[PDB]
Amino acid sequence: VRKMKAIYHTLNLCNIDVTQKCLIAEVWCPVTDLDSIQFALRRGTEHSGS
Amino acid sequence: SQSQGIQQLLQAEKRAAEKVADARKRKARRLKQAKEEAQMEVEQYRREREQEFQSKQ
Repeated sequence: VRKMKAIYHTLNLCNIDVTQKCLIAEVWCPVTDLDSIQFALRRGTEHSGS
Repeated sequence: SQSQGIQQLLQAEKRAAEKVADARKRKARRLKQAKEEAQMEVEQYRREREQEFQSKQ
């Protein structure tokens, strides 16, 4: 519950687009971890059916 | 290119909006057509029943 809530907090911590049912956000992440994050994005979205 | 990806998506949204509005316009058109065709069918039905009546008489 604590985690889902935190997730929800972040989801509120977003910009809701109008043209797409997609959220776009400004996110700052370390260049060092840029590959790590791109692989993480792949894993996250890969679980999802879309 | 962020602004452009956004604009391209907005264009897709615009098309979607157009596609359903046009579908609703067609619906209205199809309904009027339905009424006119119905009446045309009624006229054919009428002719057939008129013929049956005269045959019977």
